[PDB]
Amino acid sequence: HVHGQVELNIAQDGHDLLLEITAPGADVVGFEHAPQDDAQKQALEKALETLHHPEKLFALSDKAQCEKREVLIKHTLGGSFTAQYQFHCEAVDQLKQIDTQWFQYFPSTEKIQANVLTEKQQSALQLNAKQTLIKL
Ligand SMILES: [Zn+2]
Ligand SMILES: [Zn+2]
Ligand SMILES: [Zn+2]
Repeated sequence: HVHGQVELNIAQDGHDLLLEITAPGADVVGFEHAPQDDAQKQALEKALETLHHPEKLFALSDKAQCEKREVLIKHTLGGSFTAQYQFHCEAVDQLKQIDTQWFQYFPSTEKIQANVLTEKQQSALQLNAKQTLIKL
């Protein structure tokens, strides 16, 4: 649990695209404590509302016909967020890459450690706000 670091595990199995996020609360909300005031209350609500749009946090090509099947959000109060997302991509052959928008929604994240398991290969890469491409 390192502030500014986010864990990203992507699994691709047939039409199943599963992405899991482990993010410190400092990255997602801007602080890991109980909301002191209304500003912080809004920060938390904005975050939680953002976390249920993995289709905004991960740019999936329309051609891949990716539909959201699962949105799980776990907040543990330090403080941590786990999000687990499942897409069913009816043209998964056309999902060449994912362009993560994480750094745009949560700019206090500096690096994501991405693990990508597909039918063909495991691969790792470190992402930043400028290098957001994941190849499948
Ligand atoms: Zn929403
Ligand atoms: Zn912490
Ligand atoms: Zn299918």
